[PDB]
Amino acid sequence: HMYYSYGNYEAFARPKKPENVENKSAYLIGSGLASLAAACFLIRDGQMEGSKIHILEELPKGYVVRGGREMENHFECLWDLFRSIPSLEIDNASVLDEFYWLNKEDPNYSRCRVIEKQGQRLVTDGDFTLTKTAIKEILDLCLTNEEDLDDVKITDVFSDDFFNSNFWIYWKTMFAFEPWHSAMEMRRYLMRFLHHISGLADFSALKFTKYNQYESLVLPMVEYLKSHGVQFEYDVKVEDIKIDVTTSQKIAREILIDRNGNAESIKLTINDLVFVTNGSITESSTYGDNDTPAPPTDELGGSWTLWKNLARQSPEFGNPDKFCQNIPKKSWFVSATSTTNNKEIIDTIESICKRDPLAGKTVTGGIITINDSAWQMSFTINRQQQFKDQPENEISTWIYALYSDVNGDYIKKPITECSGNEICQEWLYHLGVSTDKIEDLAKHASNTIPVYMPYITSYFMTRAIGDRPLVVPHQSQNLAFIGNFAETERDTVFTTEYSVRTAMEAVYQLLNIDRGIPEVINSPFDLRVLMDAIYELNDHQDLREITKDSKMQKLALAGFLKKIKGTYIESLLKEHKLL
Amino acid sequence: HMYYSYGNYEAFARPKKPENVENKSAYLIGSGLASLAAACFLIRDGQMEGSKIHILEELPKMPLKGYVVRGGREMENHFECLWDLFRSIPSLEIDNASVLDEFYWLNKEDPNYSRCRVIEKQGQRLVTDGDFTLTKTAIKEILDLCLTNEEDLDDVKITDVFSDDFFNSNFWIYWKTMFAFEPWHSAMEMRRYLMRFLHHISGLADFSALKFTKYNQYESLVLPMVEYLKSHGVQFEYDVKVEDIKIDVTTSQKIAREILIDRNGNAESIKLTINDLVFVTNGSITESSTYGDNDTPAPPTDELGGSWTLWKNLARQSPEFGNPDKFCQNIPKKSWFVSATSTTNNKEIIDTIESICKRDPLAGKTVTGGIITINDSAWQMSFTINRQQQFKDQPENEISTWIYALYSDVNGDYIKKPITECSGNEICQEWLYHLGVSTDKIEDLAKHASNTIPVYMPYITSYFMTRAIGDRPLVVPHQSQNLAFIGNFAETERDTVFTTEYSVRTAMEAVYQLLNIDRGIPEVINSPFDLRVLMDAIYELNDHQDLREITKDSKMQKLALAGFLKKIKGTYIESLLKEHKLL
Repeated sequence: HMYYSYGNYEAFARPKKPENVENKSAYLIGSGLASLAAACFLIRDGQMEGSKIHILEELPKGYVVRGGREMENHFECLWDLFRSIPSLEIDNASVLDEFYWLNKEDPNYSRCRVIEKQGQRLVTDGDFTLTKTAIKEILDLCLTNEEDLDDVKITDVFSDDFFNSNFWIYWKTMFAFEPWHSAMEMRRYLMRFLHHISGLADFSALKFTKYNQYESLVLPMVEYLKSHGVQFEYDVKVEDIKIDVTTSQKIAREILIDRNGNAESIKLTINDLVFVTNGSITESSTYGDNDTPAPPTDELGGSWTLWKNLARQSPEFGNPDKFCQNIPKKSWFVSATSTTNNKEIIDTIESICKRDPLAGKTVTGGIITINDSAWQMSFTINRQQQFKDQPENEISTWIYALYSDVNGDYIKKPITECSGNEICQEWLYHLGVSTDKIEDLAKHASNTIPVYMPYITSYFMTRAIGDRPLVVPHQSQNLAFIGNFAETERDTVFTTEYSVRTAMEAVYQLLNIDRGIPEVINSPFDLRVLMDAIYELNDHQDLREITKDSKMQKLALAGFLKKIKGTYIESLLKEHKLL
Repeated sequence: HMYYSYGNYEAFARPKKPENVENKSAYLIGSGLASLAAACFLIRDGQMEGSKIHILEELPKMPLKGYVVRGGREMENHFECLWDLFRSIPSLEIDNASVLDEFYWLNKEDPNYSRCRVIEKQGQRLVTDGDFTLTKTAIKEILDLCLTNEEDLDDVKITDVFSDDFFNSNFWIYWKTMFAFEPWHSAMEMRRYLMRFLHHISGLADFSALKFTKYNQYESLVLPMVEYLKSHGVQFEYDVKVEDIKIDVTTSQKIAREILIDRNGNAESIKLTINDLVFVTNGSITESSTYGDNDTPAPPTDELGGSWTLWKNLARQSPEFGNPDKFCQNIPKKSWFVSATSTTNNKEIIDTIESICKRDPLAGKTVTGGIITINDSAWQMSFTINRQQQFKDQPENEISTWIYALYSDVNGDYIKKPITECSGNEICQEWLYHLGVSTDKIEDLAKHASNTIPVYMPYITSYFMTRAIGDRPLVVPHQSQNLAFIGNFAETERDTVFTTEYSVRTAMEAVYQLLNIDRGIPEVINSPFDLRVLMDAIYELNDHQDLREITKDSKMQKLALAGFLKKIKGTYIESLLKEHKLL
């Protein structure tokens, strides 16, 4: 009911109005990115009436920032969407226009990626330091079929050399991978972003919106949806969806909801579509303050309860317990936003990242990782300020720790027992600030808000094929699953692109929209990209240097070079620095 | 002064208004596709004032004896620059839709494909129609041509890189006729063609990758562009023959200073500053065209018109401006020269065509789906019938058939004369003979039941003449400040000439470079670098054979296959090879 494409013909073409869409409706369970994106596609490409689009939201109608909102040029579906969303900052421009010009005048890249020993730059910062053994494990994982990686951990496919490389430092912190996480997803990430392998260590491929995601992405979409008459319904808690799973069809029949404290039922026909964002990484989040830890919690909220209630109606609707249960207590739980106008802290950051944090341009250019921190802590300062109404002499630093059950190096407690100022203290210690100044700087010169998120690592938990429902399950007539717990080929979860892709594929499949959906970018199949990957993974070495200490490889290269000597193949390899 | 890109990010992004463009002007020499495309990019992306854009057209503000259709207007999905342009051009046929939208929907409603590609023996279908019949020697020659650096193919002919097996294959029949390649043409250009369209190799034999506009190109492409340009105030100036352009070539600059013209018979001069851009469509394949009618041949000619004279005048001002003589001189007399448009409402002719192409030519949908090649015709003649009618003023009971012949100095099989000596009706007679029409009816059906207009084009094969690097000027020559060359005689990497995409690409690259527009230009599609496309090509070129079938008759290959298959026996590589039918 859909097909994949690439290139400008399908990118620029508009689909015909889908058949019978005038008699159809749509219900979106949640107000997250994927739901908003699906509503936008329903308006723009489905041409469905806005009065027939119902966004069900459970909520009624210091600074806290969120990390992991990096973008790249090849977010193919996301840019298809946001070229149609008007900017709220520039007249007669799209969100993509604003994003595109901004990252041209202020291109992102890091001048200091890893620090250690209380503020010193890692001496090999920039290099991957992968042994030939570690490189082979990388390629061996990529050559493994995804079907053979059910429930396989990252530690099952990599050994000591890899986990000691600089590559693993960059990789695990920029993507928030834990050693026990899905090797299947690790493999997807390896192939998905291969075209940016030369920009991995210095973050030169990253692109950021001007403000936080809510200001720069959500609010423009909401304004677009509101200007098209989309129904935003609040105080709606979806408890279950009655689905008929027969030998021939899957049909959602009823949405069982609590609407403002009253038990209600939404009757559905085959023409009423339901889009379920199954699972949530932010559900059950708790907050502390400068003097209070964010209270740890294991509670299952509405999103996880609903997926469980859908999963007991068919195994084709996924297995939520693989993602929300048995999360190791070492996993990342706590993040913190530290806000300050203190010049000593701001100057300390400038001395490390080499940029004025208050200038309004790129600062750290992405996370700085403290390699020898017991918490495995990283921090980033985006373009300041990240909030429109924040004072111009303030910065807000985002901090997160990959290990939650280890005592800190300065605050000798696990991060889950730490207040905002205590997290700030441990961070300032690793910045190199004097231990006689750190306590007062955190307590009285800064405000740090910690957040405890039980499911923040849930996207990456070890999974088997079938644990995630297909975007449109087999024989589903009016039910779709979207978001980063839905299943689609090749693309990587924990990205905003995945939310937009699944939203797009859901709308196109359910309405049978006659336009191609852009395939995940073809970089793993591009010889030019694979050539660059070989060059970068070996830390800028020729094919001669790569094979110099291997008999079988040096022999095979010799016969290869003799065949390609006069040819376009050699010119290509030379152009990509492999010869 | 430009960069290449791919993907939706740069496709959907708009460039900032270029600096100081409000103080700049533009002159475009010609009214062909490239000139209009460059004017459209100047409006849309350069944001140059339309009143400051001047299109200089030589002819005053089609032969009256009959309809004339042009060939070589096939399109494909990966005309990346052309679709970038025409998504911005409003359709003249459909409200609230671009030229792309109309094109996109039409070719989905009525997808092009051929049900009869090659005929012989006066209307019988070729038995092996569909297969390439390429031997291992021929396939290896194709690969070895592609593995040859373009820098090593200066003036190399197609006959220099291929031997008997290839020229005896069905592949060469399909290839030489669909693209109008002659044996003495540029092997460098054939190499570009092989890699440029590799993603469509499975559709080469049945034309299933071709896409066509609803009407002839003037109606479907030119008029929508003209309406777009005129709605923005672009000046269309006629009766303007450009004789020369004075260019100051210095150590650090090349600046056009003066356009020497003949405006309505009066010698005139357009003074240029560095802020006045000049776009030259150097050379022309249609220049000096002559026309016959049903009773008169199109008179042969060797005359150079204004286009080739202008390029020659520019070429002697700098060696970086190309060598026009490589394309407009020494054209073999066997080369394709004559095309003919045969129009009829005769049921007998139309029924005969339907019996060959399997479709009703008057239904309004695809008819032949591309050219039908008459393989055993002495003229090496092909003909096509697009969706009918191709003209908005044409009667609904009429069809217009496009006919062309690759060999111009060989006696026909029924009209025993070279095509250059044949009137319109005589070309029609030879064509009707090869359709299987009874010889007792051919004369009456061609002379009285049909109207055929022959055209003689001395330079119709000029794009493909053997060339060396430097024969074509760069789109923007080194240090050129206000001068650009566009069209299918300008130089840009990888892309293939004799395509409408090449005209739009050069126009885009000229405007973007001269104005320093800060947006990516889509690279030529990356199919020769795509492992999935290369796997499909191996399968298709070997006529749908496994790697095991391909290597069964070999020792140095069956051995390597065994060792290769053992190393990949559980891996993602084997899955990919099975997915693309190589295993």
